[PDB]
Amino acid sequence: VVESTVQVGPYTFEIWFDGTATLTRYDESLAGSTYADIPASVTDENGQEYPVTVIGEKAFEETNITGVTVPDSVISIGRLAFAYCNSLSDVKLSENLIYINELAFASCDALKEITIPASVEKMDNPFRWSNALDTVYMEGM
Amino acid sequence: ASVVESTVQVGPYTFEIWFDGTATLTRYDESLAGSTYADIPASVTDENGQEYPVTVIGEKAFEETNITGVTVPDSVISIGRLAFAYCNSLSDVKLSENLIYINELAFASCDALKEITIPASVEKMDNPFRWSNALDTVYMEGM
Amino acid sequence: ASVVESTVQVGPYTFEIWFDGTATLTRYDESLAGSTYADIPASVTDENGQEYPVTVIGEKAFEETNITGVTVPDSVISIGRLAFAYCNSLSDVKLSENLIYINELAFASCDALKEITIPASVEKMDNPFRWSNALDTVYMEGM
Amino acid sequence: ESTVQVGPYTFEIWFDGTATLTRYDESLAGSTYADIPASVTDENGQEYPVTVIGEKAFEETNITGVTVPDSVISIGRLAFAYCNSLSDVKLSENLIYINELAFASCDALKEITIPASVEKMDNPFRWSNALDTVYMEG
Ligand SMILES: [Mg+2]
Ligand SMILES: [Mg+2]
Ligand SMILES: [Mg+2]
Repeated sequence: VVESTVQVGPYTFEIWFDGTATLTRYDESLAGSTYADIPASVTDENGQEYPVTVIGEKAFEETNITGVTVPDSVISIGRLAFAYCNSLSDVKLSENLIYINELAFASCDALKEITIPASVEKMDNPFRWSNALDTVYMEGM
Repeated sequence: ASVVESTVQVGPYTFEIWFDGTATLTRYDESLAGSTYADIPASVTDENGQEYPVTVIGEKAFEETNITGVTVPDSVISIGRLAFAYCNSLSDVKLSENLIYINELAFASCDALKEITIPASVEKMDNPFRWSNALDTVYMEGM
Repeated sequence: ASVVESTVQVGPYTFEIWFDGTATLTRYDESLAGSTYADIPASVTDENGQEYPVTVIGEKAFEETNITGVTVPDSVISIGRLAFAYCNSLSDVKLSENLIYINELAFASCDALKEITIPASVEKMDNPFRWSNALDTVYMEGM
Repeated sequence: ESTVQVGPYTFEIWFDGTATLTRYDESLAGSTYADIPASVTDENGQEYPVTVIGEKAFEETNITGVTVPDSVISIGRLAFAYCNSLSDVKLSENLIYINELAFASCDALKEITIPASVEKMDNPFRWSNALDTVYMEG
């Protein structure tokens, strides 16, 4: 169950009963740049800190981002999280990511390269994401 | 970077042994196989009894064959271009730790292939699953 | 270039009426439907009783719905972006005989769609079937 | 006798009086433009319409453009597969069937026009990573 919704600049987060946060929406009209440096934590109205463990379903859908850092607090990237981000060319994934859900980078056709962290256990076939993604690299543990 | 020293036939498998001391699986001949499961040998012996590791699955080695399953042994470092392409009955692929490279379209248009597990040793993949309809999910082996 | 005159609800269907005298189907609400077959009306009546043709299936109108089949009536000229995307039970699509354009990803990631018949009137399609990997064959009436 | 060579083109001639283009040999071609002949003649001067582009006929060749003449009824499986420089395909007009992966990995192909005669084809969006739009001629 959602405990509260917190807005941090262009980011909307939902805080759950289990003490984790999901990044539910990126609002490009509120962003200071096209590089999304996603925070690893979010603080509620009472000063309690929660880790950002999930990039929610369609959170960045159809946004103008050119680059993104997914912090090491994130365990899962949701379905269509970065779908139709037509200018997205630089994706930094971090060691602790376990799951990359279906079509997480659907039609990110400016994405030419991606490196998968050693921690990833299950992902959607990454070659479905971008028409320009010829090769996928895997980080060694 | 090398030259073929000898060609060896082991049942349905053709191997080329290179002067660098490694062997490439160049062809799978269906008509000589005992079953549709390809249990690829990790090594091949030449006419003088010398043993060589099978380090590469050659380009198109299993192209359009009737295989239902395959074990790629721990001796293999790379899987060549279209090595298992258009294998419409292939549903079970065992990759082993030591594989580094999966070349372009290596498992292309394999319509019965629904999943694959990638070993922790794999460093690079050139779109090996293009046109393989049911290949949604990729699992990754931990170290 | 037009403006929305009014919005009309007809069972599970939401329509926008434009000043050019046409209607766009903007949303399909699963919870208001009597069945999983979407028999889209060819016309819609506004609050003053005026009938208008349904000429467009709007962007994402049926996105992620439970529909198993759809009839796109002969009044429809264009199917919008992602109009039927992610409809994983959709297997039967009857398209409009006046359909001219099928916009980008209109039938994307529809994993149960195995075939489609394209009407002779269609002039242009912007990759409508991306990620619908069971969609092998496309039929046309021909000569 | 049942095989005819016309420059870079090999044709197999059938009992039913039709011909299949079985192979394109780029080392024998005068250019990278494959203007496929609509007919082929045997040693006795009998003319055979070219009705089929055979399976893998142009596989991995250097062609930059192709005209498939109005005599062709079917394009075979992987006929133009891995033709990495192919950017212009003219289909004519009598074509009925386009078999599986006829233009597989023809990733320099940005648009294609499908003739009104085509009745059944492999999804053309599978062929090229650069093919955003398919046009249908009336
Ligand atoms: Mg197939
Ligand atoms: Mg790994
Ligand atoms: Mg799917």
